[PDB]
Amino acid sequence: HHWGYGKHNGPEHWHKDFPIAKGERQSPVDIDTHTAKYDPSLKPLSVSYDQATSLRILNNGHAFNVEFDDSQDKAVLKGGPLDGTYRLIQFHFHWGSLDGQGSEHTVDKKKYAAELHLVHWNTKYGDFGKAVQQPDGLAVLGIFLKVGSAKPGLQKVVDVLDSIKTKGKSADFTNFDPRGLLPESLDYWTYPGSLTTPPLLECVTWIVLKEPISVSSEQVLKFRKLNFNGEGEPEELMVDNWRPAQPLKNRQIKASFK
Ligand SMILES: Cn1sc(=O)c2cc(S(N)(=O)=O)ccc21
Ligand SMILES: [Zn+2]
Repeated sequence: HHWGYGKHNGPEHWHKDFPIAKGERQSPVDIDTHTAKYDPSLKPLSVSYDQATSLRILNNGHAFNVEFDDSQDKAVLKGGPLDGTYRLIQFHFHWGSLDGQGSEHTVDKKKYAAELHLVHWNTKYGDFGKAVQQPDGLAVLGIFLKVGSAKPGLQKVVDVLDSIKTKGKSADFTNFDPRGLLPESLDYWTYPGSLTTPPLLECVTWIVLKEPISVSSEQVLKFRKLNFNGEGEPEELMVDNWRPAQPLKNRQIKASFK
């Protein structure tokens, strides 16, 4: 049947319906800190989330997304390795079934408990659907989560999970400020990649931050209580919704720090 993270439809099977799975700029990848090149011509990142407007939280069967109003330049990302402005459309996570796995990208082979992806699309393309047809159409900001102290800004997200337990369920989620999900430092690694789930479009400039955020065990735990399945179907916990690291190939991971 269709893709998932199961034994019979997981990442190793994706290439059959989506041949781009074995492409040249596939994500995620392993970030080798010692092999990454320090680039001083990289400008700092500019995250402007002060006018961010969250509208809804949804369980799409693969993860839960928090969508934002992208009808205007409310929550934008610019600078760094980017040209022009990028609108935040939505954010989601990738987590594991154990605290030692869940992230997609790895640092020196190290996996984190989960990984946050704040998806943005280039405004010079008018809409998201047009941006996913360009090599510089998207910019995803990736943040790692490690278990430790609880992250206050994440709790509002965690409390709403009960109402979007099964595939297809959604719920109003207004007034969520994405700024409480940012680590103190904006140091990052940048490289050209792609979406990590089908259709696996190589339209992404990946911006992975060096500094991870801490989330309590109890917070990550509630993520694992979500279901892949729709209501009325056999229960399949939403765990391990992460894709293995892919071959870097003819690519270079640049760093904005040394
Ligand atoms: C189908 N859509 S819409 C969107 O914003 C998005 C993002 C990613 S990710 N895990 O590579 O960021 C994967 C798929 C996807
Ligand atoms: Zn993702």
